[PDB]
Amino acid sequence: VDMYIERAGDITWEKDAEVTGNSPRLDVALDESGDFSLVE
Amino acid sequence: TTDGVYRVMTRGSTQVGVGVMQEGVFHTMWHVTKGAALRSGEGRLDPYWGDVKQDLVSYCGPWKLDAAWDGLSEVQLLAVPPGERAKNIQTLPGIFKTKDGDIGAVALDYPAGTSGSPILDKSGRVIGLYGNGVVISYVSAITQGKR
Repeated sequence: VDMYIERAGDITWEKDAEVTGNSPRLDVALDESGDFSLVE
Repeated sequence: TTDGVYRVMTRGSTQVGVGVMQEGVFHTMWHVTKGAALRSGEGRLDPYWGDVKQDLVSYCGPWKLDAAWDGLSEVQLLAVPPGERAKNIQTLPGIFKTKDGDIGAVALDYPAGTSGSPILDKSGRVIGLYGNGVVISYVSAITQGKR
């Protein structure tokens, strides 16, 4: 399996970016496998 | 070797993720490459540091990205979706509250091949990578390593 990389752009902030998405506050746990899960 | 954001591809070709070149080091999420060597043109990039729990891996040298979300300001996901030009999506992060402290999180749901896309603060610094999270709709941690 040939895994390879290709450049896609500069890392820059863009003034005219679309804005979307909410800002939830979540209780989570992170296990040994790197998996986040919700906690109550 | 140029600084920037890169697609991670596999062979027809498929985009499996994204990563960040900075200071001669390539940064992506462990689950994107599982630590496999990467080709870059005629060159080869070998893994240097990786951690499954953080879900991060660096190639050619140690992890270089160290900026962190300030907890108040909007950020930008520099999403590089499969088949699409790199694009900036601005958002106010929420928070993952954990027993070991709080982590910024973005409630943005892009194709899986976008995993590894950088999240940026207002100065253009990479504050973490997109693509390890939970479902409530998907919410990604802002995953940052240690320099």
